[PDB]
Amino acid sequence: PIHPGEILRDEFLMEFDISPAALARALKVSAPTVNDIVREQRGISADMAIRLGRYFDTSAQFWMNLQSEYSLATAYAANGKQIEHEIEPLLA
Amino acid sequence: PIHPGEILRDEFLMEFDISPAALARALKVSAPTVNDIVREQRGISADMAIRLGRYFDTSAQFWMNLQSEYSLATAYAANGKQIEHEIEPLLA
DNA sequence: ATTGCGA
DNA sequence: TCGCAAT
Repeated sequence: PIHPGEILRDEFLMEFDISPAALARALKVSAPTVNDIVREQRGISADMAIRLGRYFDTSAQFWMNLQSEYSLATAYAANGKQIEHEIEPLLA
Repeated sequence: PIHPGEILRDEFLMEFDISPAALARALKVSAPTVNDIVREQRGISADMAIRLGRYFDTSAQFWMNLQSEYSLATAYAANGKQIEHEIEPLLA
């Protein structure tokens, strides 16, 4: 599962030689907001998805999808088996 | 923009004649968790997406995508214009 | 209790 | 590291 911050850092920040601090100024958010994303310690909010799409000329939903897929896989790795053990599917 | 609780309510609960309280029991979550979703006052978490997919024999990512699309449109409706005013796209 | 956010 | 606000 790929944290969206890895794409942000590798596909955009490094590609265009833009620092997290420089990006935060262009996005009108605080430096720790971008830095925490790039360190893969914060997920991408809906607000951040719009800002990143707008600044980098990408789909906003592209960022939403990276996050939701990562969130789903991370939740599943943590609790998938327990959920499957306690919930019997309606087909039965 | 459709809150995922509307789909849950109309496509599943009413379709199978299952109450929010009965659904919460099958999902092993508290009744306000399901009720707040159906009243469109709470979004779908990654955990709930897994439980709903498991119980109703659907994709988990189906519920994740309903939520992410709703979250993005709601954020855009609130703040899209402000963001676009304050962020100049990197092109130029 | 956890997450996103700014200071 | 910390408090504030939303979830």
